[PDB]
Amino acid sequence: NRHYYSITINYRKNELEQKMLLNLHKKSWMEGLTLQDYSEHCKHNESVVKEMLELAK
Amino acid sequence: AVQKVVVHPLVLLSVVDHFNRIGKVGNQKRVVGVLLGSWQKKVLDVSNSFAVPFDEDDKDDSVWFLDHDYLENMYGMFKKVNARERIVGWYHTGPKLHKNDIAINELMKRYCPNSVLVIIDVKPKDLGLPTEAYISVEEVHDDGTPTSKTFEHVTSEIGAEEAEEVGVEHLLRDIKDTTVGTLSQRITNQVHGLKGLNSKLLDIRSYLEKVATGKLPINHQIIYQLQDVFNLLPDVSLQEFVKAFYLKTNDQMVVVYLASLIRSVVALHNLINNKIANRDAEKKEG
Amino acid sequence: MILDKKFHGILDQGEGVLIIFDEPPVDKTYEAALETIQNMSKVVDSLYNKAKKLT
Repeated sequence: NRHYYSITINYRKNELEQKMLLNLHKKSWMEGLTLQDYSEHCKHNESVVKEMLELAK
Repeated sequence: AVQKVVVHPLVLLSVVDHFNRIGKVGNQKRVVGVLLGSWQKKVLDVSNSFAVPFDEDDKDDSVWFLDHDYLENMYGMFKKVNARERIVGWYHTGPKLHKNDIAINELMKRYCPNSVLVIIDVKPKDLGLPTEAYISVEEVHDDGTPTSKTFEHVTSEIGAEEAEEVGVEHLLRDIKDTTVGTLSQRITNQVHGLKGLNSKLLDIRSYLEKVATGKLPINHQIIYQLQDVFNLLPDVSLQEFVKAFYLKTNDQMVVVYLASLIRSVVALHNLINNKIANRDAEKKEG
Repeated sequence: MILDKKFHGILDQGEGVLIIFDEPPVDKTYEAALETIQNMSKVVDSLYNKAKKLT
């Protein structure tokens, strides 16, 4: 620390970054039409999840 | 040729910079940026990009202004600092596809390889995915129309490899992770009907408008496949699926027994400590 | 041999109708019934601790 110090750091975010990046990340965790991969798991509950339910038991 | 593409949020935040460095002049036109990526592998991966001064005319749409020296200098220096990424295409921020885009894209079709096109929105009010990969390839039409540039929709995904996930997660501190369970599932199961309602409701109105009030052939041939696939589910009588409802409802019964039995096991420590702690603390308090 | 359960089938005398069927999900009712039987001792032992601490 002698002859060598530091300074604080803060951030800033406007509404365009908040909504564009927020909706962009939510969409990055969502689907294209948002209705595609739902029935995949709804119908995988009868095929694949049954193994996870038996192992869960 | 290309089945899917990968677009990092860095280029869209560079479109946020496109909306930042405007300077409040009053133009806010479709600023064209030079999209960069990795065309080597079959999948397309955008890492970063840059921009070029692009200005059009008010009345005449066929006016477009690009630059070759700025493209070769920014691409030359960018290739000198990072040679793992090369030119692939471009992208415009305008919500509407103008006719001049064949001439704007034609320059990067001549000098550069086959360029992919991405249409986004100037205002992030659209709930749908803002990125749409449109490949610039010429397709043969069955009606006999001359061969022209056709923009076919290629599926796209927004993912980050190593660091941008950490930076976005730290800058937001509001979004949640996968978090399988009650909330992340029930939110999708609540708002999904609006997620399809705004899309379908937003599309079929202008669609039905262009049905009767439409000309300049809009490729009516694909409408036959549209209504065909729409009529591929002719309100099934559910007669055969009854046993499937018995199977899924039997799994529902399994979840009933698991919930009741397991929660009944959880009631042990609560319904024991509630007595042994209260009566002993009470009898030993004084 | 059907009483020996070597394959799936059943005979008939009045009509002579042959029917072949199977029940794949065997591991569900076994684990469920074992969870019920094992949890019976849990609830009964709970009633033994509470019945012991109360009366």
